[PDB]
Amino acid sequence: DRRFLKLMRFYILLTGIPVAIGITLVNVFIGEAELADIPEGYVPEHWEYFKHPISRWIARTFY
Amino acid sequence: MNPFASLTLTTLIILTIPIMMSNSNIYKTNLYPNYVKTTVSYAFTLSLVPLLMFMHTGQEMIISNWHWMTLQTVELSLSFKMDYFSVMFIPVALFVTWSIMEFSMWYMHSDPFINRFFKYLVLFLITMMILVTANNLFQLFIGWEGVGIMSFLLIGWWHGRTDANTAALQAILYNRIGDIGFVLSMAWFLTHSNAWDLQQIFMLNNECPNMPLIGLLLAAAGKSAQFGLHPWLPSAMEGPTPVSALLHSSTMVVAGVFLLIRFYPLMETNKLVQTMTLCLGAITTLFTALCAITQNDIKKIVAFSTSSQLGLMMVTIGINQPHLAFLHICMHAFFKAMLFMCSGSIIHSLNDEQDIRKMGGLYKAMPFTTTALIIGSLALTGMPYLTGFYSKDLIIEAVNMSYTNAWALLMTLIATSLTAAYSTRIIFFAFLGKPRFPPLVLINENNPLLINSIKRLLIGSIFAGFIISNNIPPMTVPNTTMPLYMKMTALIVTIMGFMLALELNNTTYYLKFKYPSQTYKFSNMLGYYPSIMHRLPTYHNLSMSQKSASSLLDLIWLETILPKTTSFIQMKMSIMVSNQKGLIKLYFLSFLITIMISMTLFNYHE
Amino acid sequence: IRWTYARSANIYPNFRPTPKTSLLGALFGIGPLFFWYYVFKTDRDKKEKLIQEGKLDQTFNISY
Amino acid sequence: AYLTHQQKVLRLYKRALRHLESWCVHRDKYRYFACLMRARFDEHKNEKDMVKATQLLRQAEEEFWYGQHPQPYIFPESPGGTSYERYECYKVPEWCLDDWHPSEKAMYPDYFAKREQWKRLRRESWEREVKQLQEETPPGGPRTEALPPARKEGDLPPLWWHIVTRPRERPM
Amino acid sequence: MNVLQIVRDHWVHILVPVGFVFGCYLDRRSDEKLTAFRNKSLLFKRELRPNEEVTWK
Amino acid sequence: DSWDKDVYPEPPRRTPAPAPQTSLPNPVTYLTKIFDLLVDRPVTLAREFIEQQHAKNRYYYYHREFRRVPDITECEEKDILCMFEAEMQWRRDYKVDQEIVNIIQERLKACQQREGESYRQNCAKELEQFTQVSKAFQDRYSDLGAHYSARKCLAKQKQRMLAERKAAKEAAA
Amino acid sequence: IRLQEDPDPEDENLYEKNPDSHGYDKDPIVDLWNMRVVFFFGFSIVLVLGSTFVAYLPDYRMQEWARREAERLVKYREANGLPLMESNCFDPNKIQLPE
Amino acid sequence: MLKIIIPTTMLLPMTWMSKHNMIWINATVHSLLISLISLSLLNQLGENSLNFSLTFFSDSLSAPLLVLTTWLLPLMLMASQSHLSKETTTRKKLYITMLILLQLFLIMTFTATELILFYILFEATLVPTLIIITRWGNQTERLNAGLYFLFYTLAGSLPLLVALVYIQNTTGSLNFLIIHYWSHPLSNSWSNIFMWLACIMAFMVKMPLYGLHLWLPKAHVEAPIAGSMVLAAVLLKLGGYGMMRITTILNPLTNYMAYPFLMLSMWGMIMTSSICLRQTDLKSLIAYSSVSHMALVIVAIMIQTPWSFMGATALMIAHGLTSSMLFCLANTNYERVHSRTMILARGLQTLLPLMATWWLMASLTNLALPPSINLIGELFIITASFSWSNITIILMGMNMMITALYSLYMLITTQRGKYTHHINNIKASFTRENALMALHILPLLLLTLNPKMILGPLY
Amino acid sequence: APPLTLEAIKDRVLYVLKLYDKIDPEKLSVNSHFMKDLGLDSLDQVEIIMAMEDEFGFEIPDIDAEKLMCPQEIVDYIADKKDVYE
Ligand SMILES: CCCCCCCCCCCCCCCCCC(=O)O[C@@H](COC(=O)CCCCCCCCCCCCCCC)COP(=O)(O)OC[C@H](O)CO
Repeated sequence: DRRFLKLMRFYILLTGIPVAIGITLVNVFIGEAELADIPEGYVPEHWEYFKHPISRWIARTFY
Repeated sequence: MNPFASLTLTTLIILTIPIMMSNSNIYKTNLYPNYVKTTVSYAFTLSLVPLLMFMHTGQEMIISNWHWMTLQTVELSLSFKMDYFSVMFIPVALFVTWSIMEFSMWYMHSDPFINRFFKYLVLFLITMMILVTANNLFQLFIGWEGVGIMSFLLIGWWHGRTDANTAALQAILYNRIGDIGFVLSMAWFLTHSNAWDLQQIFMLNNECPNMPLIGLLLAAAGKSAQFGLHPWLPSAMEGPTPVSALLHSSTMVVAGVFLLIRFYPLMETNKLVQTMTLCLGAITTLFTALCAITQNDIKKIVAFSTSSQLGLMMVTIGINQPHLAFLHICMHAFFKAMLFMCSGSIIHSLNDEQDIRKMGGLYKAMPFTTTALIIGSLALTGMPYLTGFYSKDLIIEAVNMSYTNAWALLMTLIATSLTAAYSTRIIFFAFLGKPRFPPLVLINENNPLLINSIKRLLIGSIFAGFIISNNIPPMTVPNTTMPLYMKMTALIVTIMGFMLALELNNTTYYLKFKYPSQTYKFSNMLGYYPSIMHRLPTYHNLSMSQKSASSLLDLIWLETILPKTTSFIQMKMSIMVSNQKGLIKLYFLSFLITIMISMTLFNYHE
Repeated sequence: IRWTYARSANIYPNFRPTPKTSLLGALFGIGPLFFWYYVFKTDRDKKEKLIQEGKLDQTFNISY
Repeated sequence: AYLTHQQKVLRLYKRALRHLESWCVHRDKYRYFACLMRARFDEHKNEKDMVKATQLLRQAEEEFWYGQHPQPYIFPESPGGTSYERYECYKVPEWCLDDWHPSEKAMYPDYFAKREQWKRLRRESWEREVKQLQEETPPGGPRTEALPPARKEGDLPPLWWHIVTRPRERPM
Repeated sequence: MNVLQIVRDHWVHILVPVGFVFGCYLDRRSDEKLTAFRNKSLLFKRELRPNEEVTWK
Repeated sequence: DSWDKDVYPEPPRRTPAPAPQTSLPNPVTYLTKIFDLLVDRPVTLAREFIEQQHAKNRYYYYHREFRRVPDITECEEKDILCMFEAEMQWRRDYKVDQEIVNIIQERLKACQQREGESYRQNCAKELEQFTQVSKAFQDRYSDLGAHYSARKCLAKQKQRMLAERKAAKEAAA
Repeated sequence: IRLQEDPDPEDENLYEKNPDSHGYDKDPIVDLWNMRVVFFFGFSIVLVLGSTFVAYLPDYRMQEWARREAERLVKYREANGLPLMESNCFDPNKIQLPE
Repeated sequence: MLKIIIPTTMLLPMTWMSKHNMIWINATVHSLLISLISLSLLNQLGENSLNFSLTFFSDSLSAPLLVLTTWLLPLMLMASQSHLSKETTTRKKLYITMLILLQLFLIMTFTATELILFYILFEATLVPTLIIITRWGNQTERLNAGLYFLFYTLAGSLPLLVALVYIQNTTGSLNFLIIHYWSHPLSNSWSNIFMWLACIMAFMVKMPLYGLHLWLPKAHVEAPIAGSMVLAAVLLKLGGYGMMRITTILNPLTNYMAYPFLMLSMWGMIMTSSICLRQTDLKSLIAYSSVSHMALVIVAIMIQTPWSFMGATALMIAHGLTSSMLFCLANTNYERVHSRTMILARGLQTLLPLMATWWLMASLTNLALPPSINLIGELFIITASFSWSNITIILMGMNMMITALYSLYMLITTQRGKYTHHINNIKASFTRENALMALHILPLLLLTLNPKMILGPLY
Repeated sequence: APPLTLEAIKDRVLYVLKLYDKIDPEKLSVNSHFMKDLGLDSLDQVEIIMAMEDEFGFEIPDIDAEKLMCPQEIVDYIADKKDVYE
């Protein structure tokens, strides 16, 4: 019973913390986007229309 | 930017840290109970400050935060509303449970799963603090169900005991029927007023809440254990003594009346529902007290005293005095928690025996526990200028000074006179008199944890009302000019309540025989409610479930209507279409029939 | 094992369409279903009349 | 088996006085009223009319079933007592120890060593146990559920394990 | 160790990834057959960018 | 703040001047001063790091502006080529109209708590604003059905002036 | 003898041979590897990593986008004294009412 | 899709052409990988359903169900590699073939663009399931269960085939897009009533309303654990997906014809939930519990309200994880005790303390406590139905009370109480059984943070 | 609570049997059946273990109580029930 709980807690953290520090890092390295009107004669990128940089990256990837 | 914004949430988030550490298992498997006690004690210290700017500044705020989900025109989001009721109820809840946590490491100094017990208490604790701090009805439903299920585990803590599960089942049962009114009030507000935030419901002037308020009343009735939906609370004793000391004193059963306090501004508009509160409140006081004074168990008497108080509590709502109801909530916390505090101390010391017939003589033997019991019992009656008189006596004076429904006024009066009766029964068969317990006496109370826990509650239950009543901003017009007899009646009714009770109690001291009384037979059997309404309806519903519902309908007819009839129809005729005798004479004769009939009457020829 | 079989399997082979089971089947069967049909339709018809004539008030009811 | 005249009245005595305690309380009363009931119990002690003795038992229980206290007093460690099955939550059966992990078993080597002595004893004693029963069982199966003792020498009593190795009432 | 042996044991692990690699190929090929009114809808009508030749592909 | 003040109009906040009478100091004031340079100042310092780091390399985003197209009132029947654009525009306006009620509801709740127990009298214009919004919403989409569509709005609406003109001709008589 | 069938087989205990067994197979080395793959690709890649993925999709249903147009629409309508949300979505000028 | 389908079918040779004992390892690893791909498809555009090709398209209703099926697929392999460990490789590999062949059919069923294409695989799930119940099922009644399960849904599904082809001859194409864009008022006439009956009864057999539910206690109980999950976690919701979709050309008629099934379902939930209180088999208890919660979804659709569908999809998927998990719970003790009678294995919390926990949130989730999706599903339907008629809360509200009574009854009778003395073949829970349950409970709580992904297309 | 060891038990037993005014203290014997050696009534014998029951704060089942007759076996019965092993 303890070993299984130890296995989950240790291993689920194995990817937990690197993503957790990653989410904070992007929030404290490049920051969040801010509102801006549509510039003249510029087509906005499909992924550019989103606030969170990870969200923008997710839009740049598969979607 | 005031601390009233961030701190009032900090005193909520810090309640969750001990829960998380248990998952990490870094939680101190040696001194976890002290970890919980100190954390709750700390949160009480944090819970102090929001009170101060409530008295000084008088500010009331509402917190809206992370948006769960946006539902068309319903923005269901996490929300915390710091109202006078919420901000006042936080410190008293933590202070009471911090004292209870102090008691637990004394009473539970031997339970092997003690760490699990403290884990449940915090989970219960955090569950109510969001129940009392809610702004949207759905989050108010978050804690409402959470406290019930948490109470289920806590009552069934001694899960080996069969009757503990049955009482645990009873608690979740009556809660569910009470819950039906909550979900009914849930849909009505969403359909008509188109929200669950308390701001919109009050804003949209739902002055015809006839059905929602009836559901709201039903929700309170199940949780606060009023007549009809109550015997779970008297039977919620299989759980350990600290459990009933925390949950079923003023920190689980109170939830029902506190719900009505939240919805007070629209409750006063309707008159039928509030009158029904006088009906339910008045009868609850008596039938609990009537079945209380004839109980030979200290824990049963104490729990019955609670249900009478909340029975008295909803009476205060019915006269459009909801703030005074909340005053009664805080004051009742200090008394009844110590009442269960005292019982837990004597029970454990006297070889975990609760039958009130086996105490006596502990007055000189147990001075401190005796002093606290005198403190609590006298507060319960309403000793002037004590924490009891600051709420109960004011309530009775306000009760008669209104358009009270005649019988409700009389019913509370006799109940409050009956309030002292079981209190005397406690002090009489307990310390006062000649002892009756087994010979080996191990009466010990000198444990520092037990002494400090009771003393902490003791000091509170003398100056609690003074501090609260003086510091609270006046939110209710008082009544100043009373005819003397009914302004004094609250004091006097307990004076006879003392007077006859001691007379009939010392009547047992008389050497002559005591005849069995049929009224006593009715009273001592909890008014026959469990013996009737718990084995008659359960049998009928469950016997219907198997004999007819699960047997006659499911696999006696439903499997017979469609499946077996079709199978039998195919069965019967497949015999008839597969039992040819192989005679070519019969075969070709049938050919003659078909060729004759086909060329004929069916008009295939044209 | 005998009890579990008796409460689950033996029930139908031992079944007999006596009028006692027949009437009790309809009484606990079609009976309640039609009874709920009557009350629900009666109220439903009562509601829709007031809605159509404009008697019922739902001015704040939007999220149906 | 059945309950003869003396057992029925003795049970009636035992249960009535316990009920009388819940009624009378205040020990001074208890001893006085016990003496009264005992006195009026003494007067009829021979009454060789067994029919009359049963007749005197009729209103005896009827009086009990009318005058019994609705909440009879029971010491907590009793059926219906407040401390009933309280510690049944913790009496884990002994056979569960066999599934302990070897590293976990290493924490208590001497006790596990003692478990081996008891285990090998129950393995040896089992054969003699069944032999005694079959060579002593009366015709037509066991008439009485009572088990026999270890009539031979150096022999364990029949069906000795579970009663002897039962979990203690206070395992904590 | 023993590349041939691990291939004999664990070579099957590639079929699903290449199937996914296959999977993306149709979605970037079947779309061409469904082009039709690409850059024809009124709502998303945008002027031809100066190096771009078509919209979404 | 970043959000527009006109969209969420917060009436001016009138604050009393602390003028105590008793000589003993206010525990509120002293504790808040302790709360000031224990939590707020470290929070302000930490945020300034974040804001200065965010402003060091700023990246922008805009808001998509879907150009309006002919709706289902001009799209000829059995022309799903134009119905799809018309249907999508109506569903897009559906969500926008849902947000309009969301905005008005938030203003309604905001005034209710802001005025405390003076809620009923101070902000009654908010209630009549929300009442008119919901009433028009009831004339609109409400009761379309689970599978709501721009066609169903046309049917529900067109049914309404049918009654309205029927009412109008009767009133004129 | 009715017939020649083996009796009921004994329910084997995976712990009896190797107490360190993870309840995944008979062979110890694959049990550890089965335990690795079920966890690693069960929680980290899908549960943990997927949760961050699913938590961080772009605007779902153009939700905040829908809110944004309301503000300017709100500011437009009340400033010029026109009811902030018209009763009929489809403009009656466009449609024709028969008879 | 031509994106998740190929990896699923390419997994079929992968199970066949693999090492002897590595079949479970390889199948489990890549099945989870398939799910990870499916997690992406969850995001949906506001109004237009996500269209991939002419044959396949996914809306915001298929996607929440689609990820569940893919995420389910590893769980049966985990839950079934215990009792089948004593079986030949060929039959072992064949079992993996049956499951993934089943999961392939659901993947192309939920995403089908054409109703006829939807029907073809909607029924095609019958064949691999019937193999699973009959072949590897461990009981005698499984033969009768297979016939009951097959004929019930097939006899209902045949009118759907006749109904669907009739729509083809009348309204041209039948894909889920043009049907919703070219909707016409179904004129109230006796023929259209029978058209309505055909277009609905097929799906309503799948999610068993009261009366047409006798195949659940037969199929689910006798089926193996891997089969037991799918017959209660996806195929019950298969009727749901069809019911949402097909209720697009039947809505001048649903209002008038909802009454007979609505009263049957509304009374059924009180009826079915009552069956639980006096049950004997744990597996039947869960199966009958599935009838009541699903019968709530029957009401959820037939009211046809934006809230009603909104709580419908939330309830079905929350139902799937919960009931599948409870079916694992029944399997764990059943393998260790070799009987399904509840009272036989009393007092199991003291022996297995983690299984006590895993059962605790299992029964708690079936309680539909807030904020667990079971609550956010049931509570949503309560409000929508209450607006439909006020007396609905009298029935469905009481159902929640009855739901609590048996849901704790199974927890109390088995886990709580004194342990059973004669049973001595109970071993410490394998890390597989515990890990299998964690992958059931954590996802359920994880979605609780964001119901936007679970609220369906009407969101 | 201190362990209720055997000698402490038997000290409590013969202390309350010698308490019985009908049982003379000087003739106390731990192994002496209450009738054939001492002389009493079974009506009195049942009263004895009721006194025992309150002495040790628990219930002696009547089926076992009737078999319980000797002061030493009195100590023996209470010892096993309270799992006293010394
Ligand atoms: C096991 C029994 C069945 C279980 C429950 C299934 C649902 C009950 C209803 C079953 C209906 C089956 C046939 C429906 C196919 C589609 C019909 C349709 O779309 O509607 C037509 C409805 O028309 C019908 O007549 C359909 C069939 C009605 C019922 C008669 C046959 C079905 C009942 C008996 C067979 C099934 C029972 C089992 C028998 C062993 C419209 O055509 P129309 O008649 O308007 O044609 C144009 C013009 O008017 C000329 O006809």
